[PDB]
Amino acid sequence: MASRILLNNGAKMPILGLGTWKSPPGQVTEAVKVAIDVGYRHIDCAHVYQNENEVGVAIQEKLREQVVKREELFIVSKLWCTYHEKGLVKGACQKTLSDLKLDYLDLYLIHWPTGFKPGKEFFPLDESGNVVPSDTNILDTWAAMEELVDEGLVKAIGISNFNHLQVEMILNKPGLKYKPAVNQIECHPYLTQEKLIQYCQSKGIVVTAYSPLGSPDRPWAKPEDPSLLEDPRIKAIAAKHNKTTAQVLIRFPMQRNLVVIPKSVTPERIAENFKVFDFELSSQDMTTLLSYNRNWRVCALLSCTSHKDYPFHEEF
Ligand SMILES: NC(=O)c1ccc[n+]([C@@H]2O[C@H](COP(=O)([O-])OP(=O)(O)OC[C@H]3O[C@@H](n4cnc5c(N)ncnc54)[C@H](OP(=O)(O)O)[C@@H]3O)[C@@H](O)[C@H]2O)c1
Repeated sequence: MASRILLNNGAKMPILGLGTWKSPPGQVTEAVKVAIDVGYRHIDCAHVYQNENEVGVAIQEKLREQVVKREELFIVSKLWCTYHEKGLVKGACQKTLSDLKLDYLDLYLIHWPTGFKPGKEFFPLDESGNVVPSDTNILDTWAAMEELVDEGLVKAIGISNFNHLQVEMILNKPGLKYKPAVNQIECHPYLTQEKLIQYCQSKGIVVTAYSPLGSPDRPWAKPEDPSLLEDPRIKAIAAKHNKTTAQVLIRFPMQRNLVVIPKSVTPERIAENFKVFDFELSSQDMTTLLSYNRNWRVCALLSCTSHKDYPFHEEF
């Protein structure tokens, strides 16, 4: 297992990164500092997480401390849905760059294919629960993303939560200048994503797996929901290999040629989670973990199920 995967922009991306959704602003600076100290070189961020300033304090201190050089870090952020119009993309990117203390991103993703009405609220509502859409489509927002590459603000651009028809729409765009480098999607043993992974990889698009541990701290968790970290079949595979359940859940996507971005703010788990380059799951283990698919999603964007570009009606 090599540490980096080659992207279609010619750059290499670390296959293990640190997630930051739900990392409290008063804890995420130390989380990122610890992560860089123990070997992480990839941080996954987003404006909608409301903690980029604090992530940036950590990055900037480790660069100032010469723990790491900027060229060795791979920092990812995401354009939120209320910024899909052409005239707002650059300012959104630049706000994220300012917050993160950076003069470029390694990768900037369209966070969801659904555009929302611009304004202060991240989920604008009409009077009844519905999300108020934007009329700007995925292809004009993609052109605005391409402009960021050509202005030097981002090294690579990509997409997140796009279904295969939507990836295809991008790939078929008239006048396409840059293909997406990455599609970041939910992926774990309960949502194994064979069809969409197969499609993206066949096109040279790298897939990043989010919520690899099943997001036990997701806000809408219900007790009845399945739980990867407590699944006795996964605990048995981990015991066989003398690893933790989380380590198995992180190694699983790595062996599918995916990038994976487990989140923690706990120093011991941050270090734990990185110690996954030292064992291998068998093919039998991999097929066994794949067999647990339940099409179960952490992130179903439930307020947006009537949006024209809602991604999860489609089989994949
Ligand atoms: N593109 C998108 O739309 C999107 C959507 C969702 C997620 N993401 C990205 O993917 C990242 C990861 O997904 P996620 O945050 O949903 O969840 P996750 O990484 O599946 O799980 C995070 C949860 O697992 C706990 N945890 C971490 N390591 C552990 C270990 N070794 N043992 C036991 N528990 C452990 C964390 O607790 P502590 O933090 O308290 O240690 C936290 O409660 C996000 O943070 C974000 O960067 C992107």
